[PDB]
Amino acid sequence: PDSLTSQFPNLFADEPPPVPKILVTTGINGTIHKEAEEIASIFPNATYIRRTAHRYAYKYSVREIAKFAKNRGYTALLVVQEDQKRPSRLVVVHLNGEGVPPGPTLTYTIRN
Amino acid sequence: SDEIVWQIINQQFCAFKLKTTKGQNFCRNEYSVSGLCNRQSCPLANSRYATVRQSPKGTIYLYIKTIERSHMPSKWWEKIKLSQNYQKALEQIDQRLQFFPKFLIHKCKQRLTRLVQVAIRMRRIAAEEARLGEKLVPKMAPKIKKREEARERKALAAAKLERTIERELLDRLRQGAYGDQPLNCNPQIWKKVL
Amino acid sequence: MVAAKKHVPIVKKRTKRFMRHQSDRFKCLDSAWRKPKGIDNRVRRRFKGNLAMPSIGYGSNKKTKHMMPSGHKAFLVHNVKDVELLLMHNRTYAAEIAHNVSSRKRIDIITRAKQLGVKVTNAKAKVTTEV
Amino acid sequence: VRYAATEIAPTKSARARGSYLRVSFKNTRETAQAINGWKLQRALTFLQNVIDKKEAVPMRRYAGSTGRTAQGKQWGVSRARWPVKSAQFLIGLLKNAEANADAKGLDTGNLIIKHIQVNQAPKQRRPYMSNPCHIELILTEAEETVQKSEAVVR
Amino acid sequence: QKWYPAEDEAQPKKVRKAVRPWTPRKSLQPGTVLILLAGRFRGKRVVLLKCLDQGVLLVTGPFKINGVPLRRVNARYVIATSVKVDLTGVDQAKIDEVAQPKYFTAASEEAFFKQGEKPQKKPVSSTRAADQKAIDKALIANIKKVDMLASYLASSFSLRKGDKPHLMKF
RNA sequence: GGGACCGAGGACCGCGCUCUGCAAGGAUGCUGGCGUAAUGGUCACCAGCGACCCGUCUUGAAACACGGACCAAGGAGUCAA
RNA sequence: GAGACCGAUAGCGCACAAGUAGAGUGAUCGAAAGAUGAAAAGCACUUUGAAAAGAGGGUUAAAUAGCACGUGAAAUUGUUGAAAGGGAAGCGCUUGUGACCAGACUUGCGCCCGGCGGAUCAUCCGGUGUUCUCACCGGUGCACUCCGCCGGGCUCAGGCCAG
Ligand SMILES: [Zn+2]
Repeated sequence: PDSLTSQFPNLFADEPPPVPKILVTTGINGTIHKEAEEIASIFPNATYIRRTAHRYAYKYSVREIAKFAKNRGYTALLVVQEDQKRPSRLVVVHLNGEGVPPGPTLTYTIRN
Repeated sequence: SDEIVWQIINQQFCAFKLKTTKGQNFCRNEYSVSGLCNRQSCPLANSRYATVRQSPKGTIYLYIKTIERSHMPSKWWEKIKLSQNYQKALEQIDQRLQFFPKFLIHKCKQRLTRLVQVAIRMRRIAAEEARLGEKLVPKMAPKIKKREEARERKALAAAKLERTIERELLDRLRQGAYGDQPLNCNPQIWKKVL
Repeated sequence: MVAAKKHVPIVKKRTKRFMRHQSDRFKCLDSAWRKPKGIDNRVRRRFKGNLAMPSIGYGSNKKTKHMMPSGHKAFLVHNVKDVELLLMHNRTYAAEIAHNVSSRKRIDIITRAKQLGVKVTNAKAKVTTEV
Repeated sequence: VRYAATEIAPTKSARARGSYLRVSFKNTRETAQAINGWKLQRALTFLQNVIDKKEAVPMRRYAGSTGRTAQGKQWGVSRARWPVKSAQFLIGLLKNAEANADAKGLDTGNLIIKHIQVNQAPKQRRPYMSNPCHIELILTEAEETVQKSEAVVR
Repeated sequence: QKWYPAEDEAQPKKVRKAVRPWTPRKSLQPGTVLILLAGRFRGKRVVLLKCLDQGVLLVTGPFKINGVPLRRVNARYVIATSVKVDLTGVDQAKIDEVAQPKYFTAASEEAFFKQGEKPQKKPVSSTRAADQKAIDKALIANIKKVDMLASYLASSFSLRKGDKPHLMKF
C-alpha cells in the first residue's frame, strides 16, 4: 500500500527497532493498577508507572509523558483508561526514535 | 406598595421562586444579588435595588433600579461599568450606593468579590485543561451499546477462535515457518510430517 | 482551599432505619415505618428488647440538618441555569445532577460547576474522558 | 474490582434445550441431579439402565417412600424408584447435544455434563393439574493442560 | 487582606487561653537515666540532657554505649530511674544548639519516573555525627567512673514473672 | 497530686483580678499521621446480653374466643336537601 | 358536538367470537379474553429427530421483541458460588471475621522582579443608542495608570484523626 507508506513512514519502514521498550500508565488518578500491570505483562519489555503519585499530586499529561519516555528510550506509550473501575479504553502511542516526531496514536475500546 | 407586592410574592406565588427541601428558598431572577427569596434581596419587592452582573465580554456592571422610573420596565436599570482594579471597584459601590440600605451595599461588594475570583478560577482551569488536552465526552448511547453487545456476540461465534488458532499454528508447521529442528515441537512428531 | 465552610461536627443520633414491626417475617408488609396500634402490642407499650419508635428526640442538630458528610447541602440541578444560582453559595451547597438529564447537558453542567467552584455529587455518570 | 468466572468458550461447548416437555418436574429434577457432573458415556449407560429397570434413581429432595432396594447402597439414599419417561426425555436431550458437539467438531469421547438445569413449564389448563418442565444442558470437553517451558535467564 | 469577605463566615471570638511554661515532674533532672517505653528504641536506657518545651525531652544514648542518638522524646512515654549521672564537662553551648526546634525538623523527568519507587535510606549528616561525638566525649568518660553503669546503659529493660510495676521502685 | 468524660458559642460590648495582661460572659498551642486506602455501607456467619404472635374482642387471666397458607391488584364515614 | 369522567380486576355484562361460549325441563342465569415490529422483513438454508422441541445460520436499530410475542413486579422454582446448621435458627443492642462495593480538602489565593499584549489609560479622533449621563463599537498610541499572559523569587491559608 503506497498511500499507507507515505502517510505513515515510521510504522511501514524497512527495519523496526530490535527490542521495543514499552511504557504502560493508567488514567489520571486511576485505580486500575492490577489491570494495567497485567496488560504490561502482555507485551514483553514493558514497565508500569502510575500516572499520579498521590491524589493531590501533579497532573502529568499524555503529551508530557510521551516526551519524557522518548528521552529515556522507550518505543511506545500505552495508557489504559478506566470506567467503573474497569479498563475501557486503550490508547497506543508510538514514540519512535531519533528525530522523527511521536507518531500515530491509536485509541481502542476494551469491552469484555 | 412594596409591602403589598411582598405579600403576594412571598405567600401566594412568584415565578422566580425555587423551593428546596433543604430549608432555604432560592430566587431565579437574574437581577438578584443573592439567589435567595428573602425580603431584603427581592428585585421585585424592593423598588430601589442594586445588583452586579457580568457581560460575556468580561465587563462587570453595576445595575441600579430607582422607584421614579418603575412604571417603565424597559428603562428600569441603569448600567454602570466597574473598574478592573479591585479596590477602586469597591470604592465605586461605596460612592454610588451611597445612602442605600447596608444589605444592598454589602451584597454588591460580595457579588463583586465572587465574580472576580471566578474569572481567575476560569483562567486557571482553562490553562490546565489546555495542558492536559483531555475533554469530557458523552459515553455510548443505550441503543448503540445494545448494538455492539449483540454484534460482538455474533462475531465471537463466527470467529471460532480456538479452532482458528489451531488451524493457523498447524499451517506454519507444515509450511516450514518454524525452521529445521524446531524448539516448538517434539522430534517424533516432525517425522510424521514428512 | 476549596472545601465546605467551617461547620460544627455532624452527629447522627441513630444511623439505622426504623423498621416496621414484623416486616422481616411477612413479605406483604414493606419495611416502611407504620406505628403499631394494638393495645397488647409489645412494640407499642415499649418493652425492652423490642424495636424503638421514632420520636422528636432523635432530631438532628438544626445547624447540621440536611448536610452531606462533606458539609454541603444537596441541590438538584436540571440545567446550566440552576448551577449559576449557586454562584454565591458554592461553600454551602453541592450540585446534584437530576437523573433525567441527558449526556451532553451534564457536561455543560459539570463544566459550569468547575468554573464556579461548586461540588458535583454525580460527575461521572454518563460521561467519560477522551485524550 | 471483582471479576466473575468467565464462561468456557462456546467452540469448546455444546448446548441443548428442551421446552414444554410433558414430563413430571419433580421426577426429572431428581433424575438430572443423579447424572450431574458425569461423563457422557457414563450417563447414557445409566439412563438406559433406568429404562431397563436395572439401576434405580435415588430420591433426595422430592423424596417419596416407595422402594428400599440394595441399589441405593451406591448412593447412600434409602429411597429409590425408576423414572422411565424422565430417563427417555433426558436421553434424547443428551443425544441431541452429542450431535451438536459433532457438528461443531468436538471430541465425542470426552464430554462431561457441567450444566444441567430443570425449570417449570406452564401448567396444562384442563381440578387436576399437570406439571411439565423445561430442561437445558451444556456439555464441554475436559480441561486440557499443557506443559510449561523452562524459564530462560537473561 | 485582599478580598472582601465573600460569605457570612463569622470570625472566631477572642479565646482566653494564654500559653504558660510546662512544669516537669521533680524526678526529671539533667543527667537522669531514663527508660524508653515506646517507639523504635523501646526498653532502652538513655540519659537525659535538657527538658524542652511542651513535654518534649532532649535525650542521648550515648551512641557508643547503646545506640540511641541525640533525639527527642515525650515525658509521658518515658520512666525516670533513680540513678543520676554527672554532666561535668558537657558543653552546655552545644546542648543549647541541639535543643533548637529547627534542628531535628530539617515536575520533571526524575519526578515522574520515581512514582511508586521506595525511597532510599539517606545516611547521617556530617554535623549530626560531629555534634553527637562532641556531646558524648565528656559523657561516657563520666560513665566509666561509676561502676557497672556502662553495662546498665547498654542493657534493655524488660519485665519478668512476678515483676509488678506498681510495686517496683525505679 | 493522680485519673475519667466533655470543648456547647463564634468581631468587640459585662462583672472583675494577682492590671505592660489574666485561669475574668464556653479550647487553644505545638508535633505527627492520612489516598495500591483514611473512613464508611450492604450481605453472610460466630459471639455476650435482652425479647420472642399479630388484629379483634372479653377477662382478676390471656394460657379465652374469632381471623390468619403466600403474593399481586381491588376494597369501606360518601353525595344531595 | 362535548367532558376537571373511567382506562382492560376499571369503564355498560360485552374495547375482542358478547347476550357469544357454557348451564338449566323451563322461566332464566351468563363469563373469560386488548398491546410483535416503523415495515412481516413472521427465521431462507444446513444438521439433530416424531416435537407446541434443539444446535448452527439469517431478518431487524433490537429477536433476553419469534404470532408462548411492549415493559415484564411479587409469591413460587431450578442451576452456579459463599457461609452456616442437627428439633437449631428469625427480632433488639454491641463488636469481630469474611465477601462485595464506595473512595476523604472540589485541594488555592496573595505580594516582588523582567518581558509581551490589551484597556475602563490619553483632558486623542469619529460614530451609535440612551433613562441625557451613562453605555457600546471603529481607528490611533504606550508619557502615566490598571488589567491579563509568560519566566523567575517569596510568603500565607488549607479538610480529618491522634499524642
Ligand atoms: Zn421572591
